[PDB]
Amino acid sequence: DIQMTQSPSSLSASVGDRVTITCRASQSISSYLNWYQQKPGKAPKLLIYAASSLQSGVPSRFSGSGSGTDFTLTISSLQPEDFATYYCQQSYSTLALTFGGGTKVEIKRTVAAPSVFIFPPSDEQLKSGTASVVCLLNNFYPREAKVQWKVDNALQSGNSQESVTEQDSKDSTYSLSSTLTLSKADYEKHKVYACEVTHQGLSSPVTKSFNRGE
Amino acid sequence: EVQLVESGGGVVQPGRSLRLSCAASAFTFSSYDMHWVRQAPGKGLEWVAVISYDGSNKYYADSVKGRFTISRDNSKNTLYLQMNSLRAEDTAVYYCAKDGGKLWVYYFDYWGQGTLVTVSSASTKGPSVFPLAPSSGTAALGCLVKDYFPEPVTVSWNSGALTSGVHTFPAVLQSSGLYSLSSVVTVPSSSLGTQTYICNVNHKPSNTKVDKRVEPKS
Amino acid sequence: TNLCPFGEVFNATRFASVYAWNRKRISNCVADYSVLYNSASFSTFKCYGVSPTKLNDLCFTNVYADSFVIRGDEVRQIAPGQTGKIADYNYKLPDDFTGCVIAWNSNNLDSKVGGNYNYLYRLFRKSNLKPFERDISTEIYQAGSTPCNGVEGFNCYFPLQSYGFQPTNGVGYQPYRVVVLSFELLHAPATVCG
Ligand SMILES: *[C@@H]1O[C@H](CO)[C@@H](O)[C@H](O)[C@H]1NC(C)=O
Repeated sequence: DIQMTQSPSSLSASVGDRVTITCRASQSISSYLNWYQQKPGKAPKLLIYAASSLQSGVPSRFSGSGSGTDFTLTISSLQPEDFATYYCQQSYSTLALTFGGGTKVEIKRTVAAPSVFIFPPSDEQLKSGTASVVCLLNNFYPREAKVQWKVDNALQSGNSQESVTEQDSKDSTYSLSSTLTLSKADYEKHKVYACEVTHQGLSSPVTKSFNRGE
Repeated sequence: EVQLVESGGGVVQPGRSLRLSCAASAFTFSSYDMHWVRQAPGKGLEWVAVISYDGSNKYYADSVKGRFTISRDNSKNTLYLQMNSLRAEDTAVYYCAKDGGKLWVYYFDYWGQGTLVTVSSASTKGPSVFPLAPSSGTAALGCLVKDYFPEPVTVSWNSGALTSGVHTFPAVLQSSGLYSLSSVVTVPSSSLGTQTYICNVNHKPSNTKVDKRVEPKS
Repeated sequence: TNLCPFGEVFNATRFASVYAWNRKRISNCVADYSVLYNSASFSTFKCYGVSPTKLNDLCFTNVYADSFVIRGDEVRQIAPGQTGKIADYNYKLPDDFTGCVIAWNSNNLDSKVGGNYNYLYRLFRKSNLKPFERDISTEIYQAGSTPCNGVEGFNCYFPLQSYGFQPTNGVGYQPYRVVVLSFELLHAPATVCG
């Protein structure tokens, strides 16, 4: 099939900057590349079709270009209402419509160091039988932050699942909540529960740990 | 002024069937090819199905071929999508979209707001709310709303009084088929014994209201 | 009355080999595409450059209906930008191809208990085919330094190989009938309309 590689995966720009997003196709499409926009939670909205055709009701600051495989979407002067995720979608494979990965345009801000807090399972939960260890990364930027679970200095993968909030309306920072879920028997079998955190704003990895029942 | 309204979405067991319906308004619905497009939670858009303006041609992608069906009622100005033999991969938000017909190919002119479709096999369950106590430069605490179904659950702090510094994370569908959600709030490390923090959780689908006290570990 | 003769292309009693792909020309006839819509007996149906719904209301100067037969593992090679034996040596479509590819399993018709070998395909060729090229020469392929003077032997092989089509063959090796419609629009009157 046809794969649409959209780059960069995520870029940081301020208002008024000349923003450019590249979309490349696995094979050749004549000019049947379309550009869409989607705000968080809202539905997608059409911006460009036929690779440089502006849709009715769209600001003129958006412009498409490119033919063949390499296509470009340009915002001459960025505006506050333009911070969203932009997708590129090919159509040449008519009955095999494929979309790109998208390029979320974030409010470029300074690098924010996450605040890391580790919460042990509650005694009321331990009565039920399950145990949850909650690792909270607060107010950081960008969202690219690695959360690693260590139990007795043993790396853990597949036991937990993360959840991230959209970019904040006040300081444009993200938050993440990793929930390490396990049974009671697997909880007493180990003593040390840590949460290693790696972020672009950290000069070195930070670990928040606690010993069970101390 | 073109409006598309999706409906019929819900939660359904694997292998069951569901019926989505799109209502078009303020344009000649019977003179345009119509499209369905779904987006999985956290993933991107994926094309699903297309039906002709006259409802004589029906095309689908390989991932759902022989499994979904797309029809339309021009008299009622509606677009139907019957989803038979639903799998876990089908969990997504589904939108109906107008074509436009300005080119030799397909492009999507206007989008509806979409309807959610989740594929799991659990009955309605009341959430279990647990505290997340802080310890000893500010501090942070919270509540854990675990083992509930279906979405959503409304979470507030101090009955809506505590607004700044509160973060309610999106729910995650754990392997059990239920939902787990985390809410937290960061407060100064000083006001930890005087100020009382209670999280108010409400699950209307299960009709469950719970107020949980959150106090530091002792 | 003057409906385009798509019936004798799809419902043809017998088909041709991929290297000797048959071509029919459609001109001066109303194009009723309702036979592709109603017939749900089609396995693969992929159009490039154009859409099928917005095709019954669009004219063309000429249409070409190419017909041949391959195995299922090669049907994916019937498309722009594809490589392989079929794509490179028997039937190639241009990168800017504008048309539709249809393919359906013909294991019930193009198979014999002793193996149906009447359908062939080119195995060797000194260069890749150009778009819409038909090569039917039976010249002995020279694979080694010793030239072949029309004789076979050491590094001198017959360029055509016959398919092995049996009822018990795997789906990837079962026979598939392929119809390729290509539309052209020039600065001339259009005789084919929907
Ligand atoms: C080809 O034959 C089938 C039945 O085998 C028939 O339904 C179809 O209409 C025929 N094609 C045409 C163009 O008439």
